[PDB]
Amino acid sequence: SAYTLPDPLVGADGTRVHDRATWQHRRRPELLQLFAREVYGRTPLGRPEGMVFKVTTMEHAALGGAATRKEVTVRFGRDPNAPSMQLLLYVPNAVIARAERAPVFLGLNFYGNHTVHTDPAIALSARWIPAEAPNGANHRATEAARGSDAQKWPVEQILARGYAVATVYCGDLCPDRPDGLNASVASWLAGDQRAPDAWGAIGVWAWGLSRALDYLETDPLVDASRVAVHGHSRLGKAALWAGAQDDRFALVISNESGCGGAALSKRIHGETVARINTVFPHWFARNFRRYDDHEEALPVDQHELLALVAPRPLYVASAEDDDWADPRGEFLAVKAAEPVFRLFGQTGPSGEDVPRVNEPSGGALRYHIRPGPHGMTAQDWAFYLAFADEWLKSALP
Ligand SMILES: [Au+]
Ligand SMILES: [Au+]
Ligand SMILES: [Ca+2]
Ligand SMILES: [Mg+2]
Ligand SMILES: [Mg+2]
Repeated sequence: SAYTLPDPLVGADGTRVHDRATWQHRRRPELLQLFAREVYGRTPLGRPEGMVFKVTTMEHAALGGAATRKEVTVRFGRDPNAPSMQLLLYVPNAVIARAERAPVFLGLNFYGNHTVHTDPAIALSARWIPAEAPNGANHRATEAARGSDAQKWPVEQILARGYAVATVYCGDLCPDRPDGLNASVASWLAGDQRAPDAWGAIGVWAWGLSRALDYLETDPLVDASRVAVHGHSRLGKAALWAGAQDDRFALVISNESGCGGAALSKRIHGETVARINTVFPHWFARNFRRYDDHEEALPVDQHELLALVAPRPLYVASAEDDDWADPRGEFLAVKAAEPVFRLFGQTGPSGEDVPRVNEPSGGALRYHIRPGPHGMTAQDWAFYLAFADEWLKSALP
């Protein structure tokens, strides 16, 4: 292909990065600043002062006794009028009963907390939902929407394997529509047009994931040092940017995150910078639009975003028929990030070409491609659970 990638291990001034300390204290900040200014926009603050956590419901015998279910309003200021998000948490009762804290999978959902499981006790979101959401009515959730996205969320299996499940609807943070930033937590945090380097939806979604982690640190049922942050597609772009910016996340999973997630942009294949910015002008910074039809001018590529997770375990995965996300570009980004993981003594996929379907490859830096179209399937999750068992931080040292 007709591109050349910037080297993560060459600093902005030309000096080679030879050691883990130089990586962590000099090169990581350089790369975080480039992604903030040129791609996602600047995250203007981390935890806001005055965050308030309210447990609104608590069920100790959910899912027929298998789980404790908690709903938590995370309000971003002390005034009752301040914006908030609604977190849903299922915790495996087997782990609670042993008086042990559970590790956690955390990720955003597309259409509302009530869509991840049929469970009729989940609060029905009252927020705007996209027309694509199954069983909506005038952009609001209906009772028939309950469990409408459960295929992406094997809650019972995740719990049986010893992990809690935490989720938040992405639209609590920024509604996924081209004008959504004006009704987002970003609008709350003197003029009206956002600045060239202002964050978009991906940055806002990623920030919400870190705010969910702030909540998890206070919950006695879970171990917030053992959180795997995950996402599918656009929500996987957010998971990657969250895990790169916030090194408290212990493990990061990108399920088919594609353009502006794991796929190289300088490889012109499937979705391009111009296409993503034209269709989704709210997702990235306005500055990213400088690279429409000009990916050769990008000063970073997505292999460097993957490298910002090192040395923490990172899983990138693709679907065989998902040409728009550019599976080969996702794999080649993993290979181009591998030298940074190797600096930290980790290993990535063995081969130099895309592995065969359903044969994951790599150590703490892992890749698989599964048959079929864009989505997030039981096979994806089976592989993610094996990876978390092996590579997620232990309850011990
Ligand atoms: Au992109
Ligand atoms: Au692209
Ligand atoms: Ca592409
Ligand atoms: Mg029940
Ligand atoms: Mg700690």
